[PDB]
Amino acid sequence: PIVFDHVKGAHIWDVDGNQYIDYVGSWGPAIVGHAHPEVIDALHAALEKGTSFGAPCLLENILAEMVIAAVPSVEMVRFVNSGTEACMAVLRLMRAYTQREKVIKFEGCYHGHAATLTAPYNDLEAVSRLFEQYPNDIAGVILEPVVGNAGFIPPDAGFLEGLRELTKQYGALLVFDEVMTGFRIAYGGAQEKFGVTPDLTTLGKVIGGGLPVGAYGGRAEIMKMVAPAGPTLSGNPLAMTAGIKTLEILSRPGSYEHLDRITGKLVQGLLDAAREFGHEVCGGHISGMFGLFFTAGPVTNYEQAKQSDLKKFAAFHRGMLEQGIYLAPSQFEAGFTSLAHTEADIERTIAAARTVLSQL
Amino acid sequence: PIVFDHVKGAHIWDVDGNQYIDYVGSWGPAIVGHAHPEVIDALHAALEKGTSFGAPCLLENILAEMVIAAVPSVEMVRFVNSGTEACMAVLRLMRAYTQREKVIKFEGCYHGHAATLTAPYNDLEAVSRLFEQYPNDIAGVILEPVVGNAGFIPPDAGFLEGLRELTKQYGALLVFDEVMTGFRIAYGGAQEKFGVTPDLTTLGKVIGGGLPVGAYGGRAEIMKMVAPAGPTLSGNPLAMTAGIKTLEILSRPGSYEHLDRITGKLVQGLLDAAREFGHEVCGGHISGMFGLFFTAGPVTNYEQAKQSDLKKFAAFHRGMLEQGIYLAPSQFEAGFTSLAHTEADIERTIAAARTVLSQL
Ligand SMILES: *Cc1c(COP(=O)(O)O)cnc(C)c1O
Ligand SMILES: *Cc1c(COP(=O)(O)O)cnc(C)c1O
Repeated sequence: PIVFDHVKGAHIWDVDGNQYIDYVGSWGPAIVGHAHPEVIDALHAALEKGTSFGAPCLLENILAEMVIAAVPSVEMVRFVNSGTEACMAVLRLMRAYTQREKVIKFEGCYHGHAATLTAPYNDLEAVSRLFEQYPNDIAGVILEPVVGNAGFIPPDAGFLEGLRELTKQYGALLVFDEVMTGFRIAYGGAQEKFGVTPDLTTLGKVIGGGLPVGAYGGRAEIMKMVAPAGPTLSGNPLAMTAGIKTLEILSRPGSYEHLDRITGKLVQGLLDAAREFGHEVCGGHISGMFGLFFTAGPVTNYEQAKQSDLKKFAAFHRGMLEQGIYLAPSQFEAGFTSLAHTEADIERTIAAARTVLSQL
Repeated sequence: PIVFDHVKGAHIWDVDGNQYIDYVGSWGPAIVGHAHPEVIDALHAALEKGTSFGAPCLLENILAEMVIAAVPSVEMVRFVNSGTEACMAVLRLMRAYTQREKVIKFEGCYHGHAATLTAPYNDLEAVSRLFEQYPNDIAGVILEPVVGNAGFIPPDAGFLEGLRELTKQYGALLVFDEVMTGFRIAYGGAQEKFGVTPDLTTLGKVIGGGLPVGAYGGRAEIMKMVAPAGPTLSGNPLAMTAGIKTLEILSRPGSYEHLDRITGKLVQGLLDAAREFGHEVCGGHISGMFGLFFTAGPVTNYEQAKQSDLKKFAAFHRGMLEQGIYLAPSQFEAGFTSLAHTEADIERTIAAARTVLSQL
């Protein structure tokens, strides 16, 4: 039951007056730090033109071109109200485009809240088998290119390259869900970082600068199908104003190198500190996204993540909270660093970690 | 393709510099007028504490108690991210509570985007029959107490009283969806205005003051079931800040009388002006919610609404746009007036209407 008062930079203050160091980021968006002054200013201005329109505005476009420019696969993009909604648009789209019904998801992936086949994450064979069996009926494969909702699970070597081989081979689409990895893993998203291009991509979190928003885009020939007649829902103007400022900041020199730096230090420290006291653990980070499981693992999929000792985590979590550190409450949510986080912030976090871990 | 620049009061300005009179309200929320200065101020302040927390805050409570106080059925309330989400929470809830699976919806109703039975709106018999047939398996009946997404269709005499008779009679719940009618039809919502109390209610639009938000509430014994274990999703703090200010304004003397006044004048004018030129039409308003169908009707249900001459409406709509009036583009969306609308605003709207209608 922890109740916030305000947040700013890499910190959070609660109703009792406790300051913490944030490793949640409002669950993704806060990549340039909470209450960034330039964003806040942009908003004070925008605010005076209306919190909400219900119809489109020029901001949509400015953002759109920033997005198209930043993400490879994206040649055309559409904005909606949430990432969930974007994932739904994108599923309707795969199907209309391919004129096929079945879609492949991975167990552990989260895209919001038989025509579905699932497989386990990082399992290139199981997928291949689903195609061998439904050669003409898979519209596509949708996934988080880096998993953040089953803990933090990166893609194995060749996994995404494999997904792009099969989809091509069977005339099916490769859809990436980058609501979370978008602009976080890299400016170009995970697609750009791993140099694999899907046919469609979903976007959100960061691009709303902390306000709710979503987007879907990809190859033009596909997106053209989103036309007047099959298949009020436009981008909130404040959300766009914040999205635009946020990306501007991110595209300055040093951003992504900074995230990598602190997050490596952080994950590594955490890993050192647990093993400093005989705990079996493993984890990692990519850019500003990270995780640590209480198992030796490693974890390449959800059933493996479910190996984690939840009683330890619970304890660690509660311990870290008293040490002035705010980590996601579940072992199955990944962590996030921001551009506000300082190397000093990270050491304190490690200190905390050691203090806490040397008592379980 | 009409693109907004800014909105304020009862007006909208587009990217070409055209001012219009708004009868959309950002599809519901803008009841006290676009960009209300007191709301805007409240937001400038709130803004500086963070656009988004991801966790709860005191504002949730302040709003909650304002809501409980305002809506009868609501003894306990929970906030979520959208009205859609609230409708989903509420459907999970009906079912857990009753330990039954089937739910009754009406054809024409919209609650966002066999365990479902439908009936036609205002059809008290068809419902009764569904119970006679599934006596022990209806969790409840969910409806818009006033319909705004099939055009504007109010409840017939005895309809809601009938729904409250049957639900009781068969141990099933009566759920009102007041995402739209909430605080618009009356401060207490349509439930309070028609003096019928459901077991559960959903809320949104207005209570987010133009930012996205949702809520569900009702009898305490039911809500207690929303507990730690079956069945990040908290209210955005800006949304709450705006919701709170918005209701404060609404609870000042004169608000709802003002809405009734202008909207009657408006609907009536529109009706007079069409018939002034031999068009078959009908419609009405309740408080700041109204509609006009191009059929003689009357319309008590969706199939009846579907009688409307869409080619006329289309023409009227396009005509009104050139006359500086902004009505919802579909015959099947209801209209909305705001506290900013002036009697002058309404006459101009009628003038427009006459000019336009005397040319089809
Ligand atoms: C949170 C999340 C979503 C859901 O998006 P909302 O903006 O919360 O609707 C979708 N995909 C991923 C990968 C997410 O993390
Ligand atoms: C728009 C609307 C909803 C959907 O709520 P969102 O806030 O748009 O998710 C639900 N019920 C009614 C009656 C609505 O008008």
